[PDB]
Amino acid sequence: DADEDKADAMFHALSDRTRRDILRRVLAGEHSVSTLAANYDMSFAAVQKHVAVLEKAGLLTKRRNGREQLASGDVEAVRSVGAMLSELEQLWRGRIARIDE
Repeated sequence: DADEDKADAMFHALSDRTRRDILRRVLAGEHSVSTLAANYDMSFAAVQKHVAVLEKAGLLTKRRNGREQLASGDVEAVRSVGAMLSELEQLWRGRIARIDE
């Protein structure tokens, strides 16, 4: 709601190198657990934990069973956080500033 702490469930979930990769690639078409395990050389079960915590953080959720999928509505942040990192991004970037060598 507005006292919520799922906001950090997201940013902690995102705070393992591979939970990401997993996400970036389910975002990008894979629904296989086996393919993603085999493209990181890890046990099925291992990624079905990473996936698991990415599910319970509301980033992902199995609807009609067994290949999955992403979740429901409260969220954002995402919100802010989008514009948060776009401020970081844009200003970051704009200090491109170089004058004369």
